Amino acid sequence: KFGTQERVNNSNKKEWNGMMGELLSGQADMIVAPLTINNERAQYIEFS
Amino acid sequence: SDKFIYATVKQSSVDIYFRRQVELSTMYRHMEKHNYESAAEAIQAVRD
Amino acid sequence: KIVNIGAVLSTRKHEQMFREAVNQANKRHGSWKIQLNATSVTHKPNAIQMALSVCEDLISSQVYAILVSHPPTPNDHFTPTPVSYTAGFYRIPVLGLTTRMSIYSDKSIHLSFLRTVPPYSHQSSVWFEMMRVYNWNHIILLVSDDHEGRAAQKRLETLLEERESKAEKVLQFDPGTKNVTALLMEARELEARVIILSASEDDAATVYRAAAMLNMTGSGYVWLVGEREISGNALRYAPDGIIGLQLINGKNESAHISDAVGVVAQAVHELLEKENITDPPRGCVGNTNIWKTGPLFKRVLMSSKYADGVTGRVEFNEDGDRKFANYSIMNLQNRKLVQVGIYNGTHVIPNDRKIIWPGGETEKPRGYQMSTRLKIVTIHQEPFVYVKPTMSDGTCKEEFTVNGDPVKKV
Amino acid sequence: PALNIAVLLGHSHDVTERELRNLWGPEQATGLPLDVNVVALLMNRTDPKSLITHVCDLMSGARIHGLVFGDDTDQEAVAQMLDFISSQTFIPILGIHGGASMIMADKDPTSTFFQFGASIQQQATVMLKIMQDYDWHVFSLVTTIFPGYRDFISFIKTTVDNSFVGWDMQNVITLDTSFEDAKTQVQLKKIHSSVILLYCSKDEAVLILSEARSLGLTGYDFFWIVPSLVSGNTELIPKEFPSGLISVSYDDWDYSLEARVRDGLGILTTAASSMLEKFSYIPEAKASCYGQAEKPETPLHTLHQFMVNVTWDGKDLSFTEEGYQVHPRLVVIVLNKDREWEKVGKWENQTLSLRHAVWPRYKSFSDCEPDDNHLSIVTLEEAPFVIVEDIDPLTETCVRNTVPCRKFVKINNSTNEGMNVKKCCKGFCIDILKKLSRTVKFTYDLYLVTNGKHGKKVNNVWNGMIGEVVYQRAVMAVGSLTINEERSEVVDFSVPFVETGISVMVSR
Amino acid sequence: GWDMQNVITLDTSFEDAKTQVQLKKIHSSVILLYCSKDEAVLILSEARS
Ligand SMILES: *[C@@H]1O[C@H](CO)[C@@H](O[C@@H]2O[C@H](CO)[C@@H](O)[C@H](O)[C@H]2NC(C)=O)[C@H](O)[C@H]1NC(C)=O
Ligand SMILES: *[C@@H]1O[C@H](CO)[C@@H](O[C@@H]2O[C@H](CO)[C@@H](O)[C@H](O)[C@H]2NC(C)=O)[C@H](O)[C@H]1NC(C)=O
Ligand SMILES: *[C@@H]1O[C@H](CO)[C@@H](O[C@@H]2O[C@H](CO)[C@@H](O)[C@H](O)[C@H]2NC(C)=O)[C@H](O)[C@H]1NC(C)=O
Ligand SMILES: *[C@@H]1O[C@H](CO)[C@@H](O[C@@H]2O[C@H](CO)[C@@H](O)[C@H](O)[C@H]2NC(C)=O)[C@H](O)[C@H]1NC(C)=O
Ligand SMILES: *[C@@H]1O[C@H](CO)[C@@H](O[C@@H]2O[C@H](CO)[C@@H](O)[C@H](O)[C@H]2NC(C)=O)[C@H](O)[C@H]1NC(C)=O
Ligand SMILES: *[C@@H]1O[C@H](CO)[C@@H](O[C@@H]2O[C@H](CO)[C@@H](O)[C@H](O)[C@H]2NC(C)=O)[C@H](O)[C@H]1NC(C)=O
Ligand SMILES: *[C@@H]1O[C@H](CO)[C@@H](O[C@@H]2O[C@H](CO)[C@@H](O)[C@H](O)[C@H]2NC(C)=O)[C@H](O)[C@H]1NC(C)=O
Ligand SMILES: *[C@@H]1O[C@H](CO)[C@@H](O[C@@H]2O[C@H](CO)[C@@H](O)[C@H](O)[C@H]2NC(C)=O)[C@H](O)[C@H]1NC(C)=O
Ligand SMILES: *[C@@H]1O[C@H](CO)[C@@H](O)[C@H](O)[C@H]1NC(C)=O
Ligand SMILES: *[C@@H]1O[C@H](CO)[C@@H](O)[C@H](O)[C@H]1NC(C)=O
Ligand SMILES: *[C@@H]1O[C@H](CO)[C@@H](O)[C@H](O)[C@H]1NC(C)=O
Ligand SMILES: *[C@@H]1O[C@H](CO)[C@@H](O)[C@H](O)[C@H]1NC(C)=O
Ligand SMILES: *[C@@H]1O[C@H](CO)[C@@H](O)[C@H](O)[C@H]1NC(C)=O
Repeated sequence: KFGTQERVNNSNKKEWNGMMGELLSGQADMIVAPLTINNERAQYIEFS
Repeated sequence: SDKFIYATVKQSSVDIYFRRQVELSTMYRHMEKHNYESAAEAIQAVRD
Repeated sequence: KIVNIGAVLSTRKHEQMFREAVNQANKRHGSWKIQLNATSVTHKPNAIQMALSVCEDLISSQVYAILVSHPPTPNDHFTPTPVSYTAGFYRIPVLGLTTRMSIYSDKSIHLSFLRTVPPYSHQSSVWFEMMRVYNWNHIILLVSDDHEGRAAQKRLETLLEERESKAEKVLQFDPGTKNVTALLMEARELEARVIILSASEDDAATVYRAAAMLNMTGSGYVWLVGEREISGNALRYAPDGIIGLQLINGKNESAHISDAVGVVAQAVHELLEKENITDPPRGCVGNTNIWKTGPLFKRVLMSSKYADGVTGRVEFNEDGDRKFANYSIMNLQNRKLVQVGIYNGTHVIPNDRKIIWPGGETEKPRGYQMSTRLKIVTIHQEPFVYVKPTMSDGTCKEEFTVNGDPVKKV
Repeated sequence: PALNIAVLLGHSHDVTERELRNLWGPEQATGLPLDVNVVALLMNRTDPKSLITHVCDLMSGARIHGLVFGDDTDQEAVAQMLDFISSQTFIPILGIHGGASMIMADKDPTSTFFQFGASIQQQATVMLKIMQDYDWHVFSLVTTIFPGYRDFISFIKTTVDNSFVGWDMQNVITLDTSFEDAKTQVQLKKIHSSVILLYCSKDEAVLILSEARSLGLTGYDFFWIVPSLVSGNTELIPKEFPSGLISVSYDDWDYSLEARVRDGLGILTTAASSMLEKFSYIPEAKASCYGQAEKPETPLHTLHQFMVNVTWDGKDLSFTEEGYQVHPRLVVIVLNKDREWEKVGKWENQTLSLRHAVWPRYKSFSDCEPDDNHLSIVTLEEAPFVIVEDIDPLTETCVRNTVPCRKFVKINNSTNEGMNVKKCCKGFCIDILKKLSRTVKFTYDLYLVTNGKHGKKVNNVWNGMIGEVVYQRAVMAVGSLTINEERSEVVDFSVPFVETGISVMVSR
Repeated sequence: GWDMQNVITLDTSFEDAKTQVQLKKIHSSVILLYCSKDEAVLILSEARS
């Protein structure tokens, strides 16, 4: 999965998956992939 | 329509873009059930 | 006319000196209008014994405020908790002498509990001041899962909010855990090199031992800890170069007793000038009604500033805790602790002593070490990132483009 | 194995000891491996010395393995005292009513003390659910220096950060003191028409609401949400409390004290049954409070970890680590025009059900300006113009370019009553209505019609849009309403915006 | 092509419930005021607050 803010059914918490989940959780530090920039993704991470 | 089915990769940038658009919601409810796991599977499906 | 003040003290000589201080305060203010009668009781091993004795002796004596201190026994497991409940039943204000536990800082549990010493939670403020002096931005928190760790973490985060900065990670461990290696392994891969620890003595000793066995005490690492981490067994295993805090008169009893009795006498004198003053209830049994002017006495105490206090300018904040105390930043050198400066209410001033950072170097270490091993994540996209299985040799076969240049593979 | 439970009540309640003993006589094998011998006791009042002596006597004599405490007064301190007793006796103590039902922030880690109440976090969650259901996304936060405000603000910020609803939080105001003196009017004057979450004490709420009314912050479009702290005693209500003051509290009307005691006894019995199934035998209680026993006093097995998974006959009365009920019986009440607390909605099983689907306008005071810009609009579902669709499964609220609309749907034709389901209405006419609202600056409560169909005069009585408009049940009828001679005679019409005649549809 | 948002009359006192929501109704960047100096001071003070 590329990454999308999805509502987990339990406790109703927003969570990012894919590269977003890897990067935001500290498992990854930089994403070199065909990642499309948009308003939602720029709120939490920074794009060059 | 049922005969014409168009889809995209589940949990990707285009899904977010279609979900946010105000006039584009009507097709989104149709495409959310037909989303594929990755681009390769969609390419294979459209090939055959 | 006579105003009674109750005291629960550790030793008989402490009670005698408290009575002498009461007499001195009465002489200073003047006994012509009101005479301060002081009653005292020694601690007991059982908490239920305290709960019974406070009603049988202090409440039945119609006291206005109760001064509570820790017992001579080194045990410090919430000893003043019973009194703070019983006098909290009638909203009778309680002045804490040397109780640094921050569970009493929450007025929702303890309705009326004042203290002349700041709790362990306020120590974070001191560290924040260091943030402004040595220019440290990325830090690692090692708070515990009890109320103290949570309170310290919350206070530190609140103080960092105004700077629009946050700690890199907030590691949490259960109290009294023999193994903590996982947290230090997780912290090692992080870039922040400033470690802030606040726990019990045993947990601090365990963390220090783990860090010593995990190469966390080398050059480039700085440790900031509270008093509990540099007192007792935690001092034995403390790594060299650790910076700890100690209050000037934290363990002192006489100075705190004198200052507390002075401030309570001033508050009583100020309060009795008001109208329709209500006497405290007499005896726990047969009287379930709260004190009518008890909250008013609480605000009077919280709004009273002692002029010349021995421990310092006695002042209480909105949380009912001591404000603007003298903190002595005290550093471990050659398995010995020496003062490297003094911290006043708001700012940090150093001294002629030279700070020895962990690892033996004297130069001030940088806040973080730049990590040059970037963890790269990639998604399988055919036009951009071809992925191919490898052979048994660990690498896949090299190819060439139409121009003959080799293709680079990772 | 015989399990002894002591149940302490006060003389204020009419329940007698014999009734308390007969409460645990259902005789359907409530405890499969053990039998329960309930002992009851009544006390005058609550005070430290007598309470401690009574608890120690009950532990020493009756050898109770648990304790159910029911308080009659409103003294919060008793609750803390109870916790302390647990920390010194290891006997599970349950708070039932009164002061013992008041929730505390942090319990002692070694104290096995639980309460029948709702924490501040649950109250904030219920407030957020109320605001989301009525689509009051824009709101402010007014707090004081009262204890328990920092964690409340932190939880509110965490919830607003992690919710898909917009939740346009304007600002946070913390009035430390000098409410009427200075430094506070400037902060209170910058709040516009929105919902106010007020957190303080009752006597403090007195002054806060008085100053808010003095500043004109209590209009029809201002909704005040407050926790149980300022609600306090339901019997007494301050005169300055504005009508429409929505509050959340632990219910005291439907949930009687008898049910409270029965639920507490059932919780203790099921915890004992689970422990007997898992462990070997119920440990004997401590010999006495006094004597200074030389021991860690730490039991090998306790009931603290067995109360997390509790399931009584019909309800799920499980508890959390901090001791809060997982599914508290929370009720949302309002101060109606009669100056009395009236129950409106309920919150159980993480499901919030409200009696009023649409929030009725409440006259805050006798001198309040009359409602003029708020309108009730009828609208009928027409495929090109008005599309009605269910609530969005993702956001649990109406999506963009749609407006809320309550449809009066019955359970079936058999029953003569129904409920208003809040669906989302969109389309051409909905967009026109939104544009009219954006131009004329008026608010609307659009609701579907269920009486007629586009209007027809039968028995000299109009139904549908014409009937609703003529009978003063609505101010306008936005939809696919065709202009007609009789309709224009009965009610006034606006300028047509689309040419709609009659035509014939034929198969090609 | 002016943009006249509204006309507000402060008939009653300047510190009661009225004249506050009316003042809050102002969203334009320019305000045309007309009164005498004594109540002008009060109106400007309320607007500043
Ligand atoms: C003034 O203080 C003295 C000293 O504590 C009080 O005398 C004690 O009173 C209690 C309660 O009756 C007794 O249990 C103690 O034995 C007394 N101490 C001595 C040394 O006799 C006295 O009661 C106080 N007076 C008032 C009016 O509060
Ligand atoms: C605490 O737990 C950790 C993790 O389980 C232990 O770390 C292991 O240490 C051994 C050698 O001492 C290594 O071979 C393992 O690879 C380590 N585990 C991991 C996951 O890396 C640690 O030994 C434990 N502490 C004690 C005192 O036993
Ligand atoms: C901690 O650091 C010390 C010294 O930097 C390490 O000790 C050396 O480790 C290397 C690699 O294992 C050995 O080749 C040397 O012989 C060791 N020297 C001595 C004097 O012991 C130690 O291995 C490090 N420990 C960890 C867990 O990283
Ligand atoms: C607690 O602090 C007080 C005040 O500093 C100490 O009392 C002083 O003791 C010295 C030496 O005996 C005297 O010269 C001072 O005059 C005393 N001051 C006062 C105000 O009495 C006391 O010794 C300290 N206690 C401990 C245990 O260190
Ligand atoms: C330690 O605390 C004492 C309080 O006893 C401080 O002494 C006061 O310092 C201020 C500032 O110069 C003076 O105005 C007061 O007259 C001093 N005495 C008292 C009784 O307040 C002392 O400065 C503190 N040490 C520091 C800040 O390093
Ligand atoms: C704590 O110490 C700092 C450093 O000495 C004090 O800050 C100085 O205060 C003096 C007196 O007003 C000023 O002239 C200096 O300009 C201040 N310097 C700085 C860097 O702030 C501070 O006042 C002390 N606080 C207390 C409560 O004594
Ligand atoms: C809570 O208790 C219930 C009832 O005892 C447990 O439900 C049973 O769990 C066992 C073991 O997992 C299953 O074999 C049964 O089939 C379950 N019964 C039913 C009706 O579902 C439940 O697992 C317990 N939960 C926890 C977390 O302990
Ligand atoms: C308690 O709440 C849960 C969660 O809402 C309920 O489980 C739902 O039950 C309905 C009715 O059958 C289903 O349509 C949902 O799919 C269920 N959701 C989940 C997550 O399980 C449960 O029924 C409630 N228990 C009651 C009301 O007794
Ligand atoms: C609910 O969430 C859990 C955790 O992500 C997941 O394993 C499960 O499949 C989800 N179930 C549904 C119905 O979404
Ligand atoms: C008691 O005194 C206070 C302080 O002056 C005053 O506000 C209050 O009204 C008085 N109450 C009575 C009953 O006289
Ligand atoms: C309190 O209860 C006791 C019984 O234990 C009774 O003797 C006494 O009269 C009661 N007090 C009052 C004021 O009724
Ligand atoms: C619905 O109920 C009414 C009476 O309430 C009845 O006249 C009508 O025939 C019913 N419609 C059905 C059964 O379709
Ligand atoms: C429920 O509604 C259906 C459809 O209108 C009807 O056929 C049925 O009789 C109703 N059930 C009753 C009236 O009990």
